[PDB]
Amino acid sequence: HQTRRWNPKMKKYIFTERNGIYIIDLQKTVKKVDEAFNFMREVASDNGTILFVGTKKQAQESVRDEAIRSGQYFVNHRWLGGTLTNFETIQKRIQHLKKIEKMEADGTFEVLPKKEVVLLKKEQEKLERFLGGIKDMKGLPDALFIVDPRKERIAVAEARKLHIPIIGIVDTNCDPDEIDYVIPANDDAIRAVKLLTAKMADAIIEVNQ
RNA sequence: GCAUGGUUGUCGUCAGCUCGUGUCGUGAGAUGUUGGGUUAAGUCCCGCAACGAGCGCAACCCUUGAUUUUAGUUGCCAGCAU
Ligand SMILES: [Mg+2]
Ligand SMILES: [Mg+2]
Ligand SMILES: [Mg+2]
Ligand SMILES: [Mg+2]
Ligand SMILES: [Mg+2]
Ligand SMILES: [Mg+2]
Ligand SMILES: [Mg+2]
Ligand SMILES: [Mg+2]
Repeated sequence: HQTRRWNPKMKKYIFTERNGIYIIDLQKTVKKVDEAFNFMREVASDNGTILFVGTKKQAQESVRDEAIRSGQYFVNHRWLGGTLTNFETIQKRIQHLKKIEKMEADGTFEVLPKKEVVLLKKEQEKLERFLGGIKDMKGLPDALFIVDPRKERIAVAEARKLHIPIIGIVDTNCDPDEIDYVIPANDDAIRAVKLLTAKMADAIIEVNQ
């Protein structure tokens, strides 16, 4: 971002300074994204999965579209804590979701009273909003993808405690050590996030097809 | 009855009391149960390192307040006589 709120642990990746903000060197970025494409290719063809975490709005739409295109698993709304550690409780909740959806779609669509609208629809809508792509996550994600690491501390902490690789774009205002494998990019403009996430999904598809 | 098994005034019908899996602390512990609204209420919504849950609050309960069907003596009298 600006030259005030920045992390000195990323002075390697800054290059000169325009009037107002820092300027990121691009050659390091192209080397990093080539390496990231290679690693995503190495990891995708394993009958596993790759998780997408859309913290900010740009990330929201971008990761939703890219995951749907690639058929992967993603989280889009607020990341409720404990998905990668309380996975028992999360899977209980998603089993609840599947059962209620099945019964509402098949059985009767009318239990007994006029009490479906008051709670039994609003809570289902809210839970479907929060969970989203977890309804298909069979096991444990192999490599998270985060747009803004400093705006998603809970997810990176939960992944690092379970010790699974992390890939993500680190702006100048983040510490590039919590994420084990980094690409320096601006996570504030909708254009760049789309390009990077689409490249990651394309690499996954090309390797795993 | 201060060695124990089976109960009556008041705050006051006042809204509180906690567990599981998780995280944060060396530890006692904390979070959830804090914040902004809102309610008669921890009743509910949104954010939120937390996701659910049990006793409570609520509903199921009684009576009262309207109407339909079923049923007419000891109840009632409209049409009838008396
Ligand atoms: Mg940024
Ligand atoms: Mg004693
Ligand atoms: Mg007593
Ligand atoms: Mg008394
Ligand atoms: Mg008192
Ligand atoms: Mg500890
Ligand atoms: Mg309390
Ligand atoms: Mg409150």
